[PDB]
Amino acid sequence: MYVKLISSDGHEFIVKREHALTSGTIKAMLSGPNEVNFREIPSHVLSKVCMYFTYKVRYTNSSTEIPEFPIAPEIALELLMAANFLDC
Amino acid sequence: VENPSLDLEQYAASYSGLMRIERLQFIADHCPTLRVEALKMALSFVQRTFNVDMYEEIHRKLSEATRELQNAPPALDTAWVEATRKKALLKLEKLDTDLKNYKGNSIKESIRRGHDDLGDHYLDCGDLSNALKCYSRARDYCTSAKHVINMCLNVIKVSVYLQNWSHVLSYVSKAESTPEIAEQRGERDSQTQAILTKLKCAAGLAELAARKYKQAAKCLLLASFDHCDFPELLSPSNVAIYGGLCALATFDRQELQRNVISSSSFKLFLELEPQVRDIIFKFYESKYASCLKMLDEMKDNLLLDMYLAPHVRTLYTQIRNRALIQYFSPYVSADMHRMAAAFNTTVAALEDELTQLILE
Amino acid sequence: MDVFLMIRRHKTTIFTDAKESSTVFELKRIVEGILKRPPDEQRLYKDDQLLDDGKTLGECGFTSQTARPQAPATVGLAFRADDTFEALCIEPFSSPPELPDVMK
Amino acid sequence: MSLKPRVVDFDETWNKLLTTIKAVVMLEYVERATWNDRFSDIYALCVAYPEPLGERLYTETKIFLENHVRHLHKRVLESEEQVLVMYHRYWEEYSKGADYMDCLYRYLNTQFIKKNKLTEMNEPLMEIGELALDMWRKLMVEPLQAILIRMLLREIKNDRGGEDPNQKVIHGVINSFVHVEQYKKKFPLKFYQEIFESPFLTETGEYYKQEASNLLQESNCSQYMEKVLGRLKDEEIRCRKYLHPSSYTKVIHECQQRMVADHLQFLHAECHNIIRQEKKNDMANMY
Repeated sequence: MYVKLISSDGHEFIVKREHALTSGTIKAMLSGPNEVNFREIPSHVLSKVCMYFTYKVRYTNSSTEIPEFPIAPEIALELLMAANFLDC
Repeated sequence: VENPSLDLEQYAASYSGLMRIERLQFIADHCPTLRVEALKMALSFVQRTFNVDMYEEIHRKLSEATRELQNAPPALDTAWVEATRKKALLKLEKLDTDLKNYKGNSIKESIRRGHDDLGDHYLDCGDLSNALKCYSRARDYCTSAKHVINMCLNVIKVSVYLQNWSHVLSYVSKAESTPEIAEQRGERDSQTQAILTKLKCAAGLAELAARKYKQAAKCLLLASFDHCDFPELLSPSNVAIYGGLCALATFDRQELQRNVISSSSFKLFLELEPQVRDIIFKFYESKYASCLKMLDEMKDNLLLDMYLAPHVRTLYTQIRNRALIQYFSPYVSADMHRMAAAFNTTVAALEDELTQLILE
Repeated sequence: MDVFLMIRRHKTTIFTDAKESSTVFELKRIVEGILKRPPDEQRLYKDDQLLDDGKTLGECGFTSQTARPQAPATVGLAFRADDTFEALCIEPFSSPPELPDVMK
Repeated sequence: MSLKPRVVDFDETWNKLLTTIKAVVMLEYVERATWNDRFSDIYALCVAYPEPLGERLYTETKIFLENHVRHLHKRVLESEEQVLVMYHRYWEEYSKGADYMDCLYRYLNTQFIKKNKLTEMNEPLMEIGELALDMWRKLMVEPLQAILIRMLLREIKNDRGGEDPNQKVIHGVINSFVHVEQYKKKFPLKFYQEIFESPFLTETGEYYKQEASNLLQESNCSQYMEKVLGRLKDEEIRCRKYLHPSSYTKVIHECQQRMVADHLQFLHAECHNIIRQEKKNDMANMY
């Protein structure tokens, strides 16, 4: 019917039936038209990948601004090296 | 350096674009009091073609000119500025979304057409890097060879202002030697197609910059009289001046009778050029006085020709030297007083000219 | 812009999509694409603006950076009543010390 | 991430994992509620930190998948052509069943395909589908070639006369030949061509040549050529019932070349006769 994300820290997000095209991955897991789970890793990876996927569903085919995703200041070298470690 | 022998009515008619701005630039370099009205006409021109940055730049330099018009005798429609700029950025998002839609529709004709049109609108912005992205993503994304030709034509229209002739000439030669021109037809079998004559103009600008002017005139030889149309680069009087005077400056008298008088492809271009034809007649009849006279008269107007301006000083020096060799050749004993009458000069300064020639 | 909203509570989090020229009535019709809700007697409250059905976001100004896809200013959903508001829980990230090198 | 120990939670997740997978092995009747169960499986996989665990977990899945295939192999132990239908059912469901397994597997793919897979030792990391085909071809050895292809052959017999037991079964057996092929799928066509096709070409070509030749002498040769034209088409019909891309292509011309040996001469002779006496239809068929 409707689906829902669950995280390690309880991001139990209600995910749509009809117009969830902003999501790409959960569209493959529409057991309808439900308990999508990624609980073993802390959310500094998972919420990062989810916001980067929202970012990435928009910012394709963009000859204008495709901004480098903001990454924390003590790892401001991993502002670039998240390409090496966490894909943002 | 102000020459009043220019025709801005023709350049308003036969041309438009940045050169209407750029020749004013040489006005702004050297030839003043011919500036403010064509600056306002160019400002009204950049009220079209989606350009706001350079519109405000013309408004700024027109404010500079207005500070100059505190002695001699600007328009910023900010409503237009914000409306057009938001329309342009929203249409950038429209066509990014349409780029998504047409990759969903998967027509490389239409997709690469969108790349071409986006590069056209980045010319309309002045974003030569973003137009370079768009035509770089129109580069190997075409269907036929004719569309690669049209892509390289647009890149050469950018290259009018790029002029970075390392790989800008790789795009120029990608239109020239690469695409098997009209697939072994010659711009479809007796050209009216304004492509090869655009390659004449492009090689003229290139070896104007890259200074092998003999090959430039060698390109400029065989232009077609059929089309003769572009509002930034191609008017047949100006390209006639280009080809005829580069050929007069770079080619020997063997070819000056063998490829200049005989040049039937370029013949109607010199029918558009009565003074160039008369200079040709006097120089070939060795009438050095009035020939070099008209030469140095139109030297100021080809100094008004912005790109020819640094090179016309070199090449008319060469043409005067060519006339001096034409005088010096057939004799054993020539009076310099005869030569003073022939080259409109004295003896001693003429002697110093000849001594400069004696050096090599 | 083409705004990917983030209606973010602790667990109520909808990543829905709208425009800068989009309204609130048809946004609720896209909320009717989410959970089948009538726009007429409901008001999307953000606790920031009286947002009735026909108010356009061009009058509000949700531009590209004011409303980013991965991080908008979210046109707020209410926990649906007359005057409520879904409690905005923007989820925290981790806080690192200065740059380790073993995790690369 | 750093959320918890990466090694520990294999067992609970695997239990839920197997519970849901068994539901899908070729088909345990997954419904929406069961789908919810599969989602709880998503929870199970997602709770685990399957980085070292997932490959093992998938391995366990592989083992269970193999035993299920073995169970099915026990299940193929049946009667005649009914088994073709049953096999077709197995393959049809099996693709879907493994497919659902793949759906569950979808997350695992990103876990190891993005990160590290062999496919990028006896420890492969690839698709469950590719895995399933390999496991499934083990099933393919005896029943496909022994019974199924032979039944397809009988269906060829059905082409000669009769009608094809069910195409679900027989064409499906052909499909069984193709599915059970090289796991690499380098030669997807080979088993049918290797085991079956030689006798197929031989018998079909020989029978048509001999029978058609007798009938050719018996029933108006010129028209009979037209009849042969129809005959091959009938062969085409049955070859359509159970089909493979290579069979019909060769077998039809084979008969043509065979029969023309009998009458190379009549072709032109009757053709000349057509020239002599206008016979347009004979001309059409002969053409």
